[PDB]
Amino acid sequence: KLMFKTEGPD
Amino acid sequence: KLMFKTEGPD
Amino acid sequence: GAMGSMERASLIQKAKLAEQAERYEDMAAFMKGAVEKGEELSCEERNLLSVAYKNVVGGQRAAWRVLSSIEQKSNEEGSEEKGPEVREYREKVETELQGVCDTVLGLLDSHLIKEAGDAESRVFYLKMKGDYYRYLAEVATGDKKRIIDSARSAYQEAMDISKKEMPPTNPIRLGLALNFSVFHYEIANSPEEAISLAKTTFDEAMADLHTLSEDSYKDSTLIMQLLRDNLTLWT
Amino acid sequence: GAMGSMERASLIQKAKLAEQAERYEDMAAFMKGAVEKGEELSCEERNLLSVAYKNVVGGQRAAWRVLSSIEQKSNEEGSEEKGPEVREYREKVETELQGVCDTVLGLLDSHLIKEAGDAESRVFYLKMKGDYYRYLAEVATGDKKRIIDSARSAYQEAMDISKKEMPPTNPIRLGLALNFSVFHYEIANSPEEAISLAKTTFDEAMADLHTLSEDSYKDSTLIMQLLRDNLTLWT
Ligand SMILES: N=C(N)c1cc(-c2ccccc2)c(Cc2ccccc2)s1
Ligand SMILES: N=C(N)c1cc(-c2ccccc2)c(Cc2ccccc2)s1
Ligand SMILES: [Cl-]
Ligand SMILES: [Cl-]
Ligand SMILES: [Mg+2]
Ligand SMILES: [Mg+2]
Ligand SMILES: [Mg+2]
Ligand SMILES: [Mg+2]
Repeated sequence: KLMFKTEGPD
Repeated sequence: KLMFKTEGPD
Repeated sequence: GAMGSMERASLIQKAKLAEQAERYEDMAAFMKGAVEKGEELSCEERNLLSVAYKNVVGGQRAAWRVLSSIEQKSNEEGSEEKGPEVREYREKVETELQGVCDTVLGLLDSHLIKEAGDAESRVFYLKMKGDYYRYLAEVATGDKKRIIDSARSAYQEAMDISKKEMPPTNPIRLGLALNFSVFHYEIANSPEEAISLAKTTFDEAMADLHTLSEDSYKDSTLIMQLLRDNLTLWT
Repeated sequence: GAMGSMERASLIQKAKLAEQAERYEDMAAFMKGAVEKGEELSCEERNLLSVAYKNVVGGQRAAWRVLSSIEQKSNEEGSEEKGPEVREYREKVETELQGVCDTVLGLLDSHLIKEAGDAESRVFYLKMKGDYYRYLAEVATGDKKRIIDSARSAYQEAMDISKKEMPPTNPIRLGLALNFSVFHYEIANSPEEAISLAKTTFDEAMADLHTLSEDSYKDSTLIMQLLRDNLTLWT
């Protein structure tokens, strides 16, 4: 899945 | 530490 | 409390060590132990708590997506049924994710949020509450509606406080709006709300950059760029 | 046996799923459960077992090095003693590493090796035994000598069989020699043995490449390049 930008690490 | 090549994954 | 016999300061110190060792499950257990000492958390300590669990749940979410994608294919017209194993193992990982989310939510509810009075702490934890209901929402299929509204509610209370008490460039405020934006787009199926929020958040920050030091400028524009990255994909 | 109620085939299938999800602790527990079913392992199943535990122990070794390096500095002339916490946490990670090594060694000893009669299986497991005593040796400080000799002994028995029963390009044979070479250099403090072994192994493979198919050529030269990489650093 294409994951959108969210705060902090991955 | 410098790690030398060994078989398989890291 | 498995960490009840260790000093609060030692739990914090070992959390910092675990981060350096990229041992985030350890890091998370140390910070859980620190929270359960019952004292409020400093800004640095809140950020340790958040980094630890974000990394842990990040691994599970990534694993879950891989497994859910395999499962969906196995159920496509034409497949050769492999048996229950894909579903069972997706369920295993899903269950472990939900437990991590429930743990975090338990720490926020007992009793981080209720003791957080400053905007920087209370907004931080309310954002976290919305984040972890969002990760629950990502895997939910049965009472998804109340989970989604719990996420929405936490983010909205955080938004309201952030907008009264924090400047538009405040990194906590920006990161909250970023995350609430993705909630709207992906969880609430409100892409137009998501786009509106991200544009307004970016523009209001942009007009306040002039008040910042070089270092605060860097912190804010970093998150502003994440807002822009999403807007590029969405528009 | 936590995996005793699950079918052998399902454990294998879920091991393969866990690998795709990059869930190597899960992958390792599934393969442990498969081994403890008591049947011999196929080539693919042996490779699943090895990949799972190599990834698990890889994470711990990397964590241990970070922590050991921090500890060494804290003990340097001039430091401000942070207390017992670095040592304690290094010890925690070290203990978990040793347990993983002991688990693997237990599977080899009960009863994979004793039931392995074909060169490809017996060499594979004896190499593994030497590998896991080597990871023990890396953290050993008190009876390090017997651990080292256990590693040496396993690698040497594997070498002897590989040289009688396998061609010089056999990927298992090459990977064994690679690892025994690093053992010599880093664990046994025998750099000249390490260099000699790596050169002879490379040259004898090189002269046998002409017998291989395109695909076997690729498999062998891949490991030959690892031999060359080390030789470049060592000479
Ligand atoms: N140990 C860690 N990972 C962090 C420690 C701190 C910190 C916070 C206040 C005072 C000292 C340090 C972070 C702040 C921060 C978070 C996010 C982005 C950029 C910066 S992060
Ligand atoms: N699931 C995995 N990771 C692997 C599966 C197999 C396999 C082995 C025999 C028959 C089918 C597949 C591997 C062999 C191999 C190991 C190392 C290097 C290159 C190739 S690896
Ligand atoms: Cl399962
Ligand atoms: Cl510890
Ligand atoms: Mg479920
Ligand atoms: Mg529109
Ligand atoms: Mg020890
Ligand atoms: Mg010499």
